[PDB]
Amino acid sequence: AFKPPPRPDFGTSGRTIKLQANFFEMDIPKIDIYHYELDIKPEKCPRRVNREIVEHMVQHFKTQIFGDRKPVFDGRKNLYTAMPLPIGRDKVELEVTLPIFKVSIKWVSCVSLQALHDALSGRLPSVPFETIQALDVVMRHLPSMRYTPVGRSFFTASEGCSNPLGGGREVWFGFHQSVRPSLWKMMLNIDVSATAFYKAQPVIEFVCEVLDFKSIEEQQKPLTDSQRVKFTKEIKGLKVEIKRKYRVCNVTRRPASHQTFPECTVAQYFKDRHKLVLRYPHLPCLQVGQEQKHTYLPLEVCNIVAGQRCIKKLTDNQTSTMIRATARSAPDRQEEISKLMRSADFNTDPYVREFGIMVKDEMTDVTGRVLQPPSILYGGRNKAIATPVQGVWDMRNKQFHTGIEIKVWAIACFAPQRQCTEVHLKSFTEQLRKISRDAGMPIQGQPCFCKYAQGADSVEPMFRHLKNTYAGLQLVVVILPGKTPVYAEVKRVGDTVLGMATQCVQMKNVQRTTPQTLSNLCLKINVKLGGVNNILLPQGRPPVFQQPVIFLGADVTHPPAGDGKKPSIAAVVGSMDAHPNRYCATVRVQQHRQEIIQDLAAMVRELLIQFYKSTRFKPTRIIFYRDGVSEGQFQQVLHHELLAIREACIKLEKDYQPGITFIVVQKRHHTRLFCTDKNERVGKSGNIPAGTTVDTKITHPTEFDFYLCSHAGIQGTSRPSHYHVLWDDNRFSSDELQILTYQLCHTYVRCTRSVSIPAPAYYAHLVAFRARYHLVDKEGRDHQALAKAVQVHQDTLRTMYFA
RNA sequence: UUCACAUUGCCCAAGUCUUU
RNA sequence: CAAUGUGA
Ligand SMILES: [Mg+2]
Ligand SMILES: [Mg+2]
Ligand SMILES: [Mg+2]
Repeated sequence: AFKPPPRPDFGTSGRTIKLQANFFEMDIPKIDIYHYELDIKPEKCPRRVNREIVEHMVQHFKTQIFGDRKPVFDGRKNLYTAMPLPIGRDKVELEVTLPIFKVSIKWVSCVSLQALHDALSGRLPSVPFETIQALDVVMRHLPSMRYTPVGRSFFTASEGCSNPLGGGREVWFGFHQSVRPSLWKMMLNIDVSATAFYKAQPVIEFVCEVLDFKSIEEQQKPLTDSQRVKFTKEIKGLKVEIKRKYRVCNVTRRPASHQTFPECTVAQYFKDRHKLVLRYPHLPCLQVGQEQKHTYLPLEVCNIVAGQRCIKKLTDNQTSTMIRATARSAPDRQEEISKLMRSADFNTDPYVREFGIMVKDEMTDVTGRVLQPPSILYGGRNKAIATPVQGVWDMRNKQFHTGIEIKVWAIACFAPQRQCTEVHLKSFTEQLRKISRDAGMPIQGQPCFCKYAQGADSVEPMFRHLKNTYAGLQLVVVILPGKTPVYAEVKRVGDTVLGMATQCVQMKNVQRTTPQTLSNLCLKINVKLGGVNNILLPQGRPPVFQQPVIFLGADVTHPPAGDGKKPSIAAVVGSMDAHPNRYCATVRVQQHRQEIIQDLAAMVRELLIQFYKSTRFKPTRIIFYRDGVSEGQFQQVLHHELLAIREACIKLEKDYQPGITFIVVQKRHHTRLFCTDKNERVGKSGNIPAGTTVDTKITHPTEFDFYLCSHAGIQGTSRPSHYHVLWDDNRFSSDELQILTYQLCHTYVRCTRSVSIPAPAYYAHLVAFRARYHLVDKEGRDHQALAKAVQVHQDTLRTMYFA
C-alpha cells in the first residue's frame, strides 16, 4: 500500500515519431556537497529578505568563513556549498547588518551526488529526494534574487516593450524551471509563461488608469464616493514606496488638505516637516502600515512598488488582451523556449559554475509512438463503424448504439418572447427532430407543453406542474437568454429537488441552428435519457475486458484563488457496463483545499453496488484514474485512497479482493512535446498527432509512467497528459495500459473526438463542476448544509445528469 | 447554457516583516 | 465550470 511498482517493460505498439521535449540535459559532478542549517532571528522575514541577509553575510564574512566559496541558499534554513566551510561541525553565531540580524550556521550533512547517479542508473532502488532538492536550490539561487519568483517560475518586466492591460496592470513574461530525474540524465525542465503584474508607476498614474482618466486634471474636485470606493478596492493590500516601503490598508475619506492626524492636517504636515507643497490636495491619502494607527501618505509622494503579482481576477477586457499577448502555436512556443535557453545561459551562472553543473542548450530528442485509435461502433440497422483520423470522427450516416425514443417532452423558454419567438421555437424543434431521427433517437412528436416564463421564481412551480401533470415525461428542454441565475435554479430543481432530466440551450442556438450544434446537443440528450451513444469495437479492446472490470475516475476541485472558506469538492464516477460507456456519479463536499478524497470508501462502495445492480457481475479488477495529484502528494494520496478502495471491497464482502490499478492523471504539468520534423506538425497549431505516446528518455528512471497526448491539438500547444501508475495488482504491460488509456479517451459521450484525458476522469470534473453550480451563493451544521446541497434526487442518482 | 482544444483560476509549490 | 480566444 506504499511503494509504486517498477516499470514492467517498454511499450512497442504504434509507428515511431521523432519528438523534442522542453527538457534540457544536465551534467552533474560526482562529488559530495555540504548542507548547513541556518537560523535567522528574527524569523518572520519574507523569503526574499532572508536571501538578502545571507548575501550580505557571505560577502561580509568572506574573510573568516567564505574564501572563494559561493554558497547557495533556499531562503529559509538550507545552505549548500561545493567545498567544505572551515566551520567544522560547530555552530557559529554571526551578526549581520542589513541596509540587524543574528545568524547561526550549523552543519547538518553531506549530500552525495554520486548516489544520485547510481539511483538514475537504477542501481539504487530509489531517488534521493534531498539530493534533488539540493540541485534545485543551486539552480534557483540567482534567479530568485534577480527575478520575481512565483511558484516554480520566475518573472521579469520585458526589456524594450510594454504589455499594458489597463487598470494599472501589465503582462510580465517569465519561465518555469524545475530539476527532474529521468531514465537518461538529470533534466532541467524549462517552459515559458506569462502573468499579470502591477506596473511600477506613480500612484497618481495608477489612480488615472483605474478611474479611466486621461490625466488627473480631469478630476477637478474630490472623488465621488463611487470613484473613491472603486480606487480603494484596487489599491488596498498593495505595497507602495515613497527608501520606505508600505502596504496600503485603506484610503482616507477626506482629502489631504483636510485629513488630520494627532492634531494636524496631512497637507500641512508635509509643508512644515518636508517643505513640500502638494499639488492635488483635493485627493485622498493612502493609509498604510497598522490599520489601527494613523500613517497617511498623499498619493503624490507614492509609487506602486515594482514586482507585485496581480492576484485578483482580470476583467474580461484584460483577459482578452492577455490571451492576445500570449497565445502561440506549438512551433512558436518551441522557438520561444529554445530562444530563452540560449539567452538564459545557465552555464555562466556563477553558482551553477561553483557546483560544476553544465546544462545543454538544446531540447532533448525523444522518440514517441503514435498509437492506433480504436474503431467506434454505432447502432441502428447498419451498425456503422467509425474510424478516428487525427483524433476526430463524426456521426454522419450513423445511429446511436442504443438510442432513446422520446415520446413525452416539454419546452420551457425563459428567454423573452420578443427575441425568442414562437417561430424560432417551432423552427428549432423541427430541426432538432430531423437531426434526432437521423441519429436514431427519434423525437416522435411535438412537445406536450411549451410555455414562456421569466425569472428564477418560476422554475420550481413550473417543474412541479410538469412532473405532476405529464406521465412518462422524459425531458424538459430549457431555453435561456444567455448568462442567468435561472440556469443554476434549473439544475437545483431538476437534479436535486425533483429528479427530472433537463437540457438547457442558449437562445442564440435556438434562433440560429446548425447541424453540428444540434447533433452535439443530441449526444447529450441521448445520454441523459439513458442511451448508449456508441461503444468501443468489442473485439478491438485490450484483454482486461475478458473479465468484469470497473473503471473509476476521481477528481477534487478546489475553490478559486483568494478564497478562504469554500469547500473543496470530491467527485468519483464508475463505469456501469462492459462497453464501457455508461457511468454513475458520487460527489462530496470536503475540507477547504484538501486534495485527499476524505469519503472515498463510501463513494466506491456506492459505485460497486450500482455496478453489480447494473451488470450482475462483481468486478475482478478496479482501474482508478485519479486526476490532478502532484508528485509531492503521491504517497499521502495513495496511502489514504488505496486503502479506502480496499476498505470499500472488504466491507462489501469477506475475501472480496479485486486487483486495483491506481493511476494518477496529470494534465497540468510543464512538459511539452514538439514534432522534430515539420511534416509531422498537424494543422494550423502545428501540434503532435493524437495518440503520441512517450515512455522513454524523459520519464521516471524506475517507476511506471508515460505521456499520452490523446487529443487533436486545435490551438496553442497541446498539453500531453501524464499517467503515473502508483499501484498495480493487475500487472499490466506498458502496451496494454497505454492502449487501454487511449481507448478510454474515445468513450467520452459529449463529442465524436478523442479527448485529452480518459472519459472517467473527464466525467469526474463535470460532476464536481455541477456540484459547484448546486452550491452557488450557498458556500458540522455547516457541513451538513453544504452536503445536502450537492446530494442529487433519488431518481437522479443512477443517471448521467452531469453530461 | 452544443462541443472540444488552448490561457488563467485548483493539491504540492509559491506567497506573508518594521514617523504620520 | 467561469472569463477569453481558436475551431467543428
Ligand atoms: Mg482536481
Ligand atoms: Mg504549502
Ligand atoms: Mg469557454
